[PDB]
Amino acid sequence: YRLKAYYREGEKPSALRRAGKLPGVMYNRHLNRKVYVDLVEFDKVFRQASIHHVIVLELPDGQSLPTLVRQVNLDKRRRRPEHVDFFVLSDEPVEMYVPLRFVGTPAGVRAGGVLQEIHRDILVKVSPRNIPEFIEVDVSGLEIGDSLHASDLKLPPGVELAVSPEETIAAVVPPEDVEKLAEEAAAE
Amino acid sequence: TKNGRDSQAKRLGVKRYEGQVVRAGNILVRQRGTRFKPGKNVGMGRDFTLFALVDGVVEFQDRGRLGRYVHVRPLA
Amino acid sequence: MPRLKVKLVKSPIGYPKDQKAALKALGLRRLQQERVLEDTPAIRGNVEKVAHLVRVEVV
Amino acid sequence: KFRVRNRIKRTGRLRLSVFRSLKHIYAQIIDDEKGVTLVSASSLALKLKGNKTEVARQVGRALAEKALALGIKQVAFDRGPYKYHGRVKALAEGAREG
Amino acid sequence: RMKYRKQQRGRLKGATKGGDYVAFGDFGLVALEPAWITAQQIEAARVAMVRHFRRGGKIFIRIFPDKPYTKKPLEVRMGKGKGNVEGYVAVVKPGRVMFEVAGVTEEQAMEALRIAGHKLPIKTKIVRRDAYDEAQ
RNA sequence: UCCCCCGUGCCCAUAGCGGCGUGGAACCACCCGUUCCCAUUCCGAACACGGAAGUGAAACGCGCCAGCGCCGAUGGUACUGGGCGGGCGACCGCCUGGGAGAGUAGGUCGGUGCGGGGG
RNA sequence: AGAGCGCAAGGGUAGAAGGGGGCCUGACUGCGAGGCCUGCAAGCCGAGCAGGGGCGAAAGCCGGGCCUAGUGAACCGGUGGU
RNA sequence: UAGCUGGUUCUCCCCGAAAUGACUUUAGGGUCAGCCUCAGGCGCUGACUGGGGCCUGUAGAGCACUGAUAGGGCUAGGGGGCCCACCAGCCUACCAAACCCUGUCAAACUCCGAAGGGUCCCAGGUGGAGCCUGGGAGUGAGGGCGCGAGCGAUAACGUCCGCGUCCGAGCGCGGGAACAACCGAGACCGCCAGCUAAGGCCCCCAAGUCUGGGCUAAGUGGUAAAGGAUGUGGCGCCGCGAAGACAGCCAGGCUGGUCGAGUGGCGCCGCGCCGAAAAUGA
Ligand SMILES: [Mg+2]
Ligand SMILES: [Mg+2]
Ligand SMILES: [Mg+2]
Ligand SMILES: [Mg+2]
Ligand SMILES: [Mg+2]
Ligand SMILES: [Mg+2]
Ligand SMILES: [Mg+2]
Ligand SMILES: [Mg+2]
Ligand SMILES: [Mg+2]
Ligand SMILES: [Mg+2]
Ligand SMILES: [Mg+2]
Ligand SMILES: [Mg+2]
Ligand SMILES: [Mg+2]
Ligand SMILES: [Mg+2]
Ligand SMILES: [Mg+2]
Ligand SMILES: [Mg+2]
Ligand SMILES: [Mg+2]
Ligand SMILES: [Mg+2]
Ligand SMILES: [Mg+2]
Ligand SMILES: [Mg+2]
Ligand SMILES: [Mg+2]
Ligand SMILES: [Mg+2]
Ligand SMILES: [Mg+2]
Ligand SMILES: [Mg+2]
Ligand SMILES: [Mg+2]
Ligand SMILES: [Mg+2]
Ligand SMILES: [Mg+2]
Ligand SMILES: [Mg+2]
Ligand SMILES: [Mg+2]
Ligand SMILES: [Mg+2]
Ligand SMILES: [Mg+2]
Ligand SMILES: [Mg+2]
Ligand SMILES: [Mg+2]
Ligand SMILES: [Mg+2]
Ligand SMILES: [Mg+2]
Ligand SMILES: [Mg+2]
Ligand SMILES: [Mg+2]
Ligand SMILES: [Mg+2]
Ligand SMILES: [Mg+2]
Ligand SMILES: [Mg+2]
Ligand SMILES: [Mg+2]
Ligand SMILES: [Mg+2]
Ligand SMILES: [Mg+2]
Ligand SMILES: [Mg+2]
Ligand SMILES: [Mg+2]
Ligand SMILES: [Mg+2]
Ligand SMILES: [Mg+2]
Ligand SMILES: [Mg+2]
Ligand SMILES: [Mg+2]
Ligand SMILES: [Mg+2]
Ligand SMILES: [Mg+2]
Ligand SMILES: [Mg+2]
Ligand SMILES: [Mg+2]
Ligand SMILES: [Mg+2]
Ligand SMILES: [Mg+2]
Ligand SMILES: [Mg+2]
Ligand SMILES: [Mg+2]
Ligand SMILES: [Mg+2]
Ligand SMILES: [Mg+2]
Ligand SMILES: [Mg+2]
Ligand SMILES: [Mg+2]
Ligand SMILES: [Mg+2]
Ligand SMILES: [Mg+2]
Ligand SMILES: [Mg+2]
Ligand SMILES: [Mg+2]
Ligand SMILES: [Mg+2]
Ligand SMILES: [Mg+2]
Ligand SMILES: [Mg+2]
Ligand SMILES: [Mg+2]
Ligand SMILES: [Mg+2]
Ligand SMILES: [Mg+2]
Ligand SMILES: [Mg+2]
Ligand SMILES: [Mg+2]
Ligand SMILES: [Mg+2]
Ligand SMILES: [Mg+2]
Ligand SMILES: [Mg+2]
Ligand SMILES: [Mg+2]
Ligand SMILES: [Mg+2]
Ligand SMILES: [Mg+2]
Ligand SMILES: [Mg+2]
Ligand SMILES: [Mg+2]
Ligand SMILES: [Mg+2]
Ligand SMILES: [Mg+2]
Ligand SMILES: [Mg+2]
Ligand SMILES: [Mg+2]
Ligand SMILES: [Mg+2]
Ligand SMILES: [Mg+2]
Ligand SMILES: [Mg+2]
Ligand SMILES: [Mg+2]
Ligand SMILES: [Mg+2]
Ligand SMILES: [Mg+2]
Ligand SMILES: [Mg+2]
Ligand SMILES: [Mg+2]
Ligand SMILES: [Mg+2]
Ligand SMILES: [Mg+2]
Ligand SMILES: [Mg+2]
Ligand SMILES: [Mg+2]
Ligand SMILES: [Mg+2]
Ligand SMILES: [Mg+2]
Ligand SMILES: [Mg+2]
Ligand SMILES: [Mg+2]
Ligand SMILES: [Mg+2]
Ligand SMILES: [Mg+2]
Ligand SMILES: [Mg+2]
Ligand SMILES: [Mg+2]
Ligand SMILES: [Mg+2]
Ligand SMILES: [Mg+2]
Ligand SMILES: [Mg+2]
Ligand SMILES: [Mg+2]
Ligand SMILES: [Mg+2]
Ligand SMILES: [Mg+2]
Ligand SMILES: [Mg+2]
Ligand SMILES: [Mg+2]
Ligand SMILES: [Mg+2]
Ligand SMILES: [Mg+2]
Ligand SMILES: [Mg+2]
Repeated sequence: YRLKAYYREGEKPSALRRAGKLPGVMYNRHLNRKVYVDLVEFDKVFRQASIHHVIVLELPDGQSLPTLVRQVNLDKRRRRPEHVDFFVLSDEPVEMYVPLRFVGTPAGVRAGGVLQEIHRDILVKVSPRNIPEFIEVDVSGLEIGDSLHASDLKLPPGVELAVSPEETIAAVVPPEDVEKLAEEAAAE
Repeated sequence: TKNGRDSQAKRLGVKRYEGQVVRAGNILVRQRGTRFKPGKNVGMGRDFTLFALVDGVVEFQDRGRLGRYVHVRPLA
Repeated sequence: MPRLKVKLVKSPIGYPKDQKAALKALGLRRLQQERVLEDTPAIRGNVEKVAHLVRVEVV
Repeated sequence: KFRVRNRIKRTGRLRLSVFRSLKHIYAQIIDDEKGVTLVSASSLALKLKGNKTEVARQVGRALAEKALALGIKQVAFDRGPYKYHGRVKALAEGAREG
Repeated sequence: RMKYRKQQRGRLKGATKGGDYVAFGDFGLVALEPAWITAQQIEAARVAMVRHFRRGGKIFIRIFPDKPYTKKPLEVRMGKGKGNVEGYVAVVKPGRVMFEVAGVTEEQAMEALRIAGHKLPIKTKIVRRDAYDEAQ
């Protein structure tokens, strides 16, 4: 995706926001620069963009940088973005949370169950060229009381799990209506 | 109830500070344990009280693993 | 250390002890009183802490 | 282990670091609060023959000659993780015998 | 629980740490105002939640009451309150996420959470999900 | 002056944990022995003494790797000396000076005195 | 270092204040530069000096216990001494 | 006798407190300290401020320790279903220790840590500043307000400490309708002079029925909540629409015709409506 960025220098960080610009900063192993996108733009952009796909930032310098949001400072007191990090990539491999499309109708939901889903995304070491829109999750044979771990992931070529080789991914928990309400109210 | 109780304050802690002229024997710092260690021209008593052994100026020296020391640099 | 004309305009009645002491240091008696002083780092610090009481002038 | 070393450090000046090898026996007069050796009378790695004990006595006398020349006399010995009894014993033994 | 008897009152300052981000489930419930949320208030909400949608998915309660609520027996001034009358409460500051549902429709959640709102003392809002996390 | 060692003090985990490699001429260790000085609540494991030969396996010294540990910006907050505004109130907001913690980028298998032995 | 440090809690601590042996009784007398604390009284720390002594080859440590509680002005009277 | 109550007589001038701490058969009383004053000394030393160094564990934040904790994984133990005592074996949408992950909490938790405060040095600072000795006191019920905590019910013109303040003693002046402590301001005397302060400038009532740009139809303003509603204005987004949409009218059970320009749902901001019942006249 594209995004119209600008250079920052002395503009009052707070007074800036009132205008309509979201503070932010781009940087990498060699770079560091005060920037500031636009709220409305960044919003609709980052809505889908999030932090799985890359976004090139067009500075007035005509420079097209292959950045991605390494971190965002969400403002407490009614959610809203305060500030934005921008990690500039190159060619050396870089870790990052890649999406995960859980696909299938697990045995769990059949016997009336719940779509549990731990890591809705997973960090993985990977070359900048590799931009997997997502990763297939073969969740289907999963029955109630069962779970799926990292050591059981389908990894695309040229990628590795930069996590723990045992971490969970999803599960299948029960409902919780009448049986629990009547029983719990007395057994407690 | 059964609570209203407390031993009166002991008023410990740093008594003298760095860059302060001191006579011979002035209690430099009273302390609970070894929150501060002795050092150059600085002795200590049963209660871990740090006190000058010479005349001069106090100085504090942090040393990570070793701990915090306090000494007096003599001069006249 | 150019001249600093300082005029007292807000009565210190109600402000902290230290603040009154500041005006005494600068030598400010009554309201609307004129007083030109050097611009030393010390004289500044005081005139700063009473800035909401006085109107400074660079002379 | 080096409790002893710490004890003497705060004692005063002119430490006597007696490090001995399985066949050698060096000895340095290190003054702390600056870290500088004065009289460094080595043993096997110096000149002396081969007889640990009797070699120790002489190397001690070696310090003595070099020391009294520099106007030193504070016998601030350094047991250095060693039991005073044998080799190390002779060191300061001869060193203090002259 | 388990720990020990009585605790200070304390004041509810800024809505700082009181507040987070939908960390589980699809939809969530967020506090707009500070307050002590009672154990009965939580239970009241939880039950009203599930009871709304029978055999529902999963309901996450991220807040948790550990503050003992002190209270005197209608007399005067001898010692500290016996307390415990209302049991316990949770220091809920504005922005905090009390409840969040999962494994269910958007209508069921939008209604259920709306319901579990009235069960609470505070004026509240319902957040969807977005994508606001912390990654790259 | 330069390089490898041995003794030792400073900085206080960017010195460390773990993995792989290397050094025995010198130096150090392990090692041979337990009659003498000396020793283990039992043992020459440890302290100790006298010393061929063998070894660098263990230990230590020197290198390289970052998986753990550690260090860790910048930007933006939270908080807040001093000043002040709104609302009926639980509280919220601005001006001026100060500004974290956490998290991201990132760094890291050490700098360094003085004496001594060796080419 | 999450143990131990007689006992509450805390600060401190293995580079010992902790566990174990060997010799010993400084759980000495006569004092006290200078300080902490403090309304008064009281409480607290103490280098160093002289005497005679203990442990260590020695530099040196010892005027009770890791430290912060374990207590009572004056009066009246008891016992032993100059 | 009265550690109690009452009363204590001429003027002018200068300065001007306290309602705290310690002990008290002390608690509405004392003694010492603190704060006022006067005489004699000392002389830049004072409050406050600048630079410098040292000390510190709050706010915040954090989970490394002490403990709390929701979900999940992995996993010992226990309960139950199959089998038989050759005791073990298998399962387990049951409770769950330790461990890991996700996510949190704590005055009496802290790996970490502000602002700030404390102190010494050098410097500015001549002030009803400062220090040494001494004479004379009063005071030792305090109260509002702001801020930081406890107690309380995150009640009280409540209570109890801390920093500051004003009343006290400034019920002297201006404002606030009136009103110790809220806003302005520190009254030596006089004046039929002038500039202001807070607050105000339609009449009572001094000064603008002043200028310009929006909003509000409730007398809101003229001071009440959860929660409710096609109130009104302004901003952004999603679904259908000149290949004919929403609405109504004809027919069949979304589709067609007719007309013909927008229509339906969500979110945010400003002002406003409901919720809104008490006793002498508003
Ligand atoms: Mg995709
Ligand atoms: Mg199963
Ligand atoms: Mg399972
Ligand atoms: Mg599995
Ligand atoms: Mg108390
Ligand atoms: Mg105390
Ligand atoms: Mg002593
Ligand atoms: Mg002791
Ligand atoms: Mg005022
Ligand atoms: Mg000050
Ligand atoms: Mg040095
Ligand atoms: Mg308990
Ligand atoms: Mg209890
Ligand atoms: Mg409580
Ligand atoms: Mg939130
Ligand atoms: Mg009563
Ligand atoms: Mg509600
Ligand atoms: Mg070489
Ligand atoms: Mg080899
Ligand atoms: Mg053999
Ligand atoms: Mg034998
Ligand atoms: Mg024999
Ligand atoms: Mg043994
Ligand atoms: Mg042997
Ligand atoms: Mg090998
Ligand atoms: Mg090696
Ligand atoms: Mg690393
Ligand atoms: Mg770290
Ligand atoms: Mg460090
Ligand atoms: Mg950092
Ligand atoms: Mg910063
Ligand atoms: Mg200041
Ligand atoms: Mg303030
Ligand atoms: Mg600033
Ligand atoms: Mg910092
Ligand atoms: Mg940081
Ligand atoms: Mg960290
Ligand atoms: Mg390096
Ligand atoms: Mg280096
Ligand atoms: Mg070195
Ligand atoms: Mg060098
Ligand atoms: Mg050569
Ligand atoms: Mg050669
Ligand atoms: Mg301990
Ligand atoms: Mg001892
Ligand atoms: Mg032991
Ligand atoms: Mg013992
Ligand atoms: Mg003993
Ligand atoms: Mg004295
Ligand atoms: Mg006294
Ligand atoms: Mg005592
Ligand atoms: Mg004699
Ligand atoms: Mg002693
Ligand atoms: Mg004791
Ligand atoms: Mg002992
Ligand atoms: Mg103490
Ligand atoms: Mg009597
Ligand atoms: Mg006067
Ligand atoms: Mg007392
Ligand atoms: Mg009294
Ligand atoms: Mg009473
Ligand atoms: Mg009385
Ligand atoms: Mg008095
Ligand atoms: Mg002074
Ligand atoms: Mg001063
Ligand atoms: Mg200063
Ligand atoms: Mg300094
Ligand atoms: Mg504070
Ligand atoms: Mg705290
Ligand atoms: Mg806190
Ligand atoms: Mg832990
Ligand atoms: Mg469960
Ligand atoms: Mg479970
Ligand atoms: Mg396990
Ligand atoms: Mg069983
Ligand atoms: Mg059964
Ligand atoms: Mg059988
Ligand atoms: Mg069985
Ligand atoms: Mg089952
Ligand atoms: Mg379960
Ligand atoms: Mg976490
Ligand atoms: Mg830090
Ligand atoms: Mg600091
Ligand atoms: Mg400061
Ligand atoms: Mg500071
Ligand atoms: Mg200061
Ligand atoms: Mg004068
Ligand atoms: Mg006066
Ligand atoms: Mg005065
Ligand atoms: Mg006087
Ligand atoms: Mg007097
Ligand atoms: Mg009071
Ligand atoms: Mg007050
Ligand atoms: Mg309440
Ligand atoms: Mg309260
Ligand atoms: Mg209430
Ligand atoms: Mg009182
Ligand atoms: Mg006054
Ligand atoms: Mg006054
Ligand atoms: Mg009046
Ligand atoms: Mg008035
Ligand atoms: Mg009054
Ligand atoms: Mg008044
Ligand atoms: Mg005002
Ligand atoms: Mg006055
Ligand atoms: Mg004017
Ligand atoms: Mg007007
Ligand atoms: Mg008009
Ligand atoms: Mg209303
Ligand atoms: Mg309302
Ligand atoms: Mg209705
Ligand atoms: Mg209704
Ligand atoms: Mg209108
Ligand atoms: Mg509206
Ligand atoms: Mg139509
Ligand atoms: Mg009505």
